[PDB]
Amino acid sequence: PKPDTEGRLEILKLHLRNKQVAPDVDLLQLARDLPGLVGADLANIVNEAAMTAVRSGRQQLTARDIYAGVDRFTQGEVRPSLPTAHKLPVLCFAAKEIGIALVAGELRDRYGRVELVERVSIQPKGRAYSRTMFQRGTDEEYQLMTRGRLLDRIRLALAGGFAVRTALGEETNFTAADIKRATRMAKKYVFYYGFSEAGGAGITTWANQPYSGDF
Amino acid sequence: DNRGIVVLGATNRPGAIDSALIRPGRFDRIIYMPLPDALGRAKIMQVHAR
Amino acid sequence: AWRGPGEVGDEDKAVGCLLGAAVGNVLAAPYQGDRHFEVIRLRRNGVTDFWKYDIGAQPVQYGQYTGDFANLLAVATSLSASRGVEPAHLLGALTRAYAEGGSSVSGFLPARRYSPYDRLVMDAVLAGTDPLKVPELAERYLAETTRRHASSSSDRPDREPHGPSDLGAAARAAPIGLAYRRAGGERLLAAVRRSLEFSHPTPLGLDAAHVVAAAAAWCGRQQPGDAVGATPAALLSHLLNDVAVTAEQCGKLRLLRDNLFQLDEVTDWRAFYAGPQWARLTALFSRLSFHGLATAGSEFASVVLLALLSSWGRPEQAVIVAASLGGHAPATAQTVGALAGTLYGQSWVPERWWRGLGEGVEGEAGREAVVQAGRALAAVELADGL
Repeated sequence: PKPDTEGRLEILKLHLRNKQVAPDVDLLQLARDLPGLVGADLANIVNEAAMTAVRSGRQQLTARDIYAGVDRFTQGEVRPSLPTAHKLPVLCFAAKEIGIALVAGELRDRYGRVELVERVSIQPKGRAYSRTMFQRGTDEEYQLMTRGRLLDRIRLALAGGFAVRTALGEETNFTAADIKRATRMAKKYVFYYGFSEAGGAGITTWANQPYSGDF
Repeated sequence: DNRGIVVLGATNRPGAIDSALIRPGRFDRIIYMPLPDALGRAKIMQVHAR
Repeated sequence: AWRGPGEVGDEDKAVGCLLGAAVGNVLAAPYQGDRHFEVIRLRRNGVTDFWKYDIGAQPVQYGQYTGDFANLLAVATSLSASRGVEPAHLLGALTRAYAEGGSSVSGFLPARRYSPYDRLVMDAVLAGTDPLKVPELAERYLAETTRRHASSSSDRPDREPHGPSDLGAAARAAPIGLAYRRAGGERLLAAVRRSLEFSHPTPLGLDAAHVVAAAAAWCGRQQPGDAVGATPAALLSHLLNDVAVTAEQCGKLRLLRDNLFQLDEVTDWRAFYAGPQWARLTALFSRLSFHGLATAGSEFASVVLLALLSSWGRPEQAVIVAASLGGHAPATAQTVGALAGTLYGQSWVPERWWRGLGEGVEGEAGREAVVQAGRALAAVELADGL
């Protein structure tokens, strides 16, 4: 049984029982945003947060050192940054994350199903060039997929590629991964969950139920 | 007798490493050797060249 | 096609000459090095307002001009002080407008964007090297860049031919041309050769600056009235017959003369950028410049004259076209605005550009200092050389 929520809070308080913590670091949000992790990784995260605060030449204020400590073990290592030569990569791997965060905020308006954006990085830290972190909502909001939630997820998928297209005035290959995710989500929307209007009530004659991970 | 002992555990995987050895007093030092860029490649050629 | 004020006073002409270069350099600042097809898709509504979100190497702040207009302003102020061209005071004003802050890492990290050859020349003349031995330190790379071009034919800016045949000679020659407007042509040529004695001593750069300055002089002389003086064909014929001596400059100006349709008045820039007129303009611009980059002096002067004369009678359209042409956009738009200001006084500059110039980081005092430099350029007297 891996610790979670209250157990993760207890582990973080135990590993921060001798270190000064700024009030801006939400311990509950940090515990909910790090699911499946154990003490044998949260100890390293608190360790690297402390060392980053020490190397920063100040005390453990602000949430940026905590987020860097989380990132050092969730998205391991730090790659070199995007080059300042030419305006293409700095524009693409900022426009996609800006558009995702903007669409997330706009869908947080009106509907409210989309969770808030924690941070956007665009500094390559392992196997990726840019990120958008979402403030993982409480559980029991993820134990059930709603039609509006799936529509918002499809929109958030398409957001990065269409934001790159809107910034550049040009279609790129950044829409390929977003299209690959959104088509799978739309097939789950139409066939399996039956949220569409196919046939007049949304019940298709065929649906691809997912298989287990044991295969 | 670890006076001067040193182990370089070459790791071709950043995000898969034992949770017990990444504590202080152990394998907690990390070095990302990057691929060289234009300058670096050039210098390598000049070094081999001479 | 004649603007409006058919008679323009010299004060208005010179303040417009300074302010057109100002608004062109501010408007086209974030589009340096970009190509025209990238620019017309980045700004789908047209380059009609100052951009606030430059994200490049040295992000230009809102309302801020670059080192090209800094050099033009320094040239205008030094010429107004000296009542002519004196290279020592010219370099003093150029260095005073260059060492305005930065980080001595010692390349000094200039506050505004500068051409590589311009930065090298200013660093050399600030490093004790005398401002007449151009190849002593100006052939750093350059000749080695030509030796390195032996296995690559890139259009990358790092391989652009920056040197004594650059466009910085012709980008700042418009104040010289407007001052030497009524003092004849030969004295203007001597003044230009005095002005480029420390940076651009090549005949190509000399001819580029000569064409630009002579055009500025001519524009100052004629007034926006009847088509007897208001004729781009007459300007091209005068430049070809009196100023154009070199072969490539001559050929580019005849290639302009043969072509050069007149652009219609444009309202929807999104519809214009997808139109046959913009297609023909880009085809002629690609014939007059290599891959959208007119680094050579002849190509740069031909591109400036194309952007000025293809939209004759609409200087705002000329400045917007030169900004949207990309490549060396801030210098090209600065030269086009300077020529359009030597033609028409301070009445065609829109209130949006006026407010953007005033509300920027180089605003209020900077805008009125540009106006005062124009006033001094109008008020300076030379008596055919002084």
